[PDB]
Amino acid sequence: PPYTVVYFPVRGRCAALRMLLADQGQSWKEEVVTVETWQEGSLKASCLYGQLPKFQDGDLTLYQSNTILRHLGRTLGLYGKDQQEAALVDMVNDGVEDLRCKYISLIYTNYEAGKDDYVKALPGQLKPFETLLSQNQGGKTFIVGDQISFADYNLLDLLLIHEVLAPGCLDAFPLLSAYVGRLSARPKLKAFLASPEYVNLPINGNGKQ
Amino acid sequence: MPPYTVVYFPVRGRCAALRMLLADQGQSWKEEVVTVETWQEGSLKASCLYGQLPKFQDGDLTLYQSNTILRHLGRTLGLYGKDQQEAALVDMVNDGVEDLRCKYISLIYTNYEAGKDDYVKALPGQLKPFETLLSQNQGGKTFIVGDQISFADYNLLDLLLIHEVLAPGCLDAFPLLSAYVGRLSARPKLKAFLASPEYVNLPINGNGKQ
Ligand SMILES: N[C@@H](CCC(=O)N[C@@H](CSN=O)C(=O)NCC(=O)[O-])C(=O)[O-]
Ligand SMILES: N[C@@H](CCC(=O)N[C@@H](CSN=O)C(=O)NCC(=O)[O-])C(=O)[O-]
Ligand SMILES: [Ca+2]
Repeated sequence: PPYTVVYFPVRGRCAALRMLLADQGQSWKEEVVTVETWQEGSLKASCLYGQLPKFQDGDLTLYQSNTILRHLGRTLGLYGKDQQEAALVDMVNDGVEDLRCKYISLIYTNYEAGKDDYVKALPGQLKPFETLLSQNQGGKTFIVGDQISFADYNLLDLLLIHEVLAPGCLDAFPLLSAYVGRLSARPKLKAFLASPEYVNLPINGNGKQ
Repeated sequence: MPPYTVVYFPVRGRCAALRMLLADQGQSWKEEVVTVETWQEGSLKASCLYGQLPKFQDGDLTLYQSNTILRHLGRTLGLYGKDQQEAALVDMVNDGVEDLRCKYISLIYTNYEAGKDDYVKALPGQLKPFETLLSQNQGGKTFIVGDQISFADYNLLDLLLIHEVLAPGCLDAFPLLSAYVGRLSARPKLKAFLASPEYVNLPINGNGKQ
């Protein structure tokens, strides 16, 4: 550290890493980039892939939401106990990313006409995570192993935003439901999730959720 | 017999990079081929974590997700940077490669006819970041990150190779990426693999488009 998050005024792809930093008692600065400033062109041109989030860890500058998650996971010890668990953590995170991409596609490019098919396909997209929990200590701990990992924060956010998109989508999944309640009750995380810093930001940037 | 097993369709696709990595690192593995016919039966698909392939086995460890397999081999074979900082940079490159691969896959499988012209026009802007990364790493004379090969190099190399097939000459605007492809492709073990029937007789994608 110190840490700096450069992003638009939305939860979006920074929600998970923010929950991670908060829950881990880490301090960070938020560099809010408005759409007007972004349309100016300067910042965008300076970004490796022309996109945000941009992240600063001391003299290290990173791009890509999952790179930031993996970096924090690596440096803060939120990546499993060994190589085998690290691979499982990646497997979970990549699955979370795949569904997040589908969610993003729906939200920004086909909300009106595609929501119905998306919601109907949702149960089948969520079950893999319920299954993973079922195979790990009866789903009483974390998504991988017995310690929290960066994938837990990413999965938690994925679940929270889907409950908004399709209320009750976790009702058929007891382990996932209990998991969300358990993680959300962690002291620092609970405080962060209740803060206006989180609550007063829209999930996405187009007013849809 | 070998500790590694690759379960995939009869295409290069999302297994091309990990196969190059394994071959170039002198590792032995088994290929278990899944026909579209067997896939349509449904049993295997239902048994896959996210209902998709590739599926990878390392002893009794069963993995899914192409990038998870790349990171796993990167971790276990020492192709993930020399320190924590490099590891993050390697991830940054791989995520960038994955982003473009996703766009490539979308074009190939869902909008080849009507979307190819636009895709090729936007291609230079999508490749530039990698040229930039090379330019900032020892003049682009070594690898994408640091002075040692990483799993991201194999993924990037594949990305570049398939784009040369899609848009011949697309690397003429990028001297470092061009020399990079030639240099890595010339690595003895990789060169042999790339020229072998095991690689050549497999199509890039599964729908006949490239
Ligand atoms: N693979 C990247 C994607 C980053 C991204 O999509 N950034 C968007 C905002 S979040 N959208 O769902 C962005 O910077 N958009 C502005 C632009 O692309 O000009 C990542 O950070 O995970
Ligand atoms: N994020 C996953 C994607 C895996 C994937 O898309 N697998 C396809 C074949 S490769 N397609 O570009 C697959 O299993 N398709 C069959 C199906 O989806 O029923 C990965 O392994 O990177
Ligand atoms: Ca830990």
